[PDB]
Amino acid sequence: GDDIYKAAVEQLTEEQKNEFKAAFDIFVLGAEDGCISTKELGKVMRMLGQNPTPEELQEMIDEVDEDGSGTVDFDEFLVMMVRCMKDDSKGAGAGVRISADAMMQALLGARAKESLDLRAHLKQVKKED
Ligand SMILES: Cc1cc2c(cc1F)OC[C@@H](NS(=O)(=O)c1cc(C(=O)N3CC(C)(C#N)C3)c(C)[nH]1)[C@H]2O
Ligand SMILES: [Ca+2]
Repeated sequence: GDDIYKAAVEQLTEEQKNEFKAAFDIFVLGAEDGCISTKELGKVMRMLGQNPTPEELQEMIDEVDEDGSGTVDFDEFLVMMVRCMKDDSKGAGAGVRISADAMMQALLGARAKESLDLRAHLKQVKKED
């Protein structure tokens, strides 16, 4: 998507990228093509307590899709986070949007030390374009 996203995604280090990589693993755990489809997408979101749809879920991935095959990979997933923090990609309205920290809350795990702390919740951004 927007260069601002890619710039940040690539800027991420091995540690930062790993934090998100894990979430992707559990997301596409035993997938058909190791990708995130509407099936796994909603199946994971609902876990948090959501009730999306097969027609709406497609809009999410489609918006965060690169090739437009109807799925999201790791490299693409990261872009969803960088943009999520900004909240520019999409907007709530369908009952309850999804946050990078939320969607991952189920993947990585309920407990968390980073999210818990306020300082380790979110850092500034330097995307001078
Ligand atoms: C493949 C993937 C992609 C996305 C994921 C996780 C993923 F697994 O979470 C974040 C999402 N962006 S979003 O702006 O939150 C966002 C919410 C919505 C929406 O219509 N609903 C909120 C809802 C789930 C409820 N109740 C229904 C849309 C279209 N975009 C999107 O980037
Ligand atoms: Ca795809």
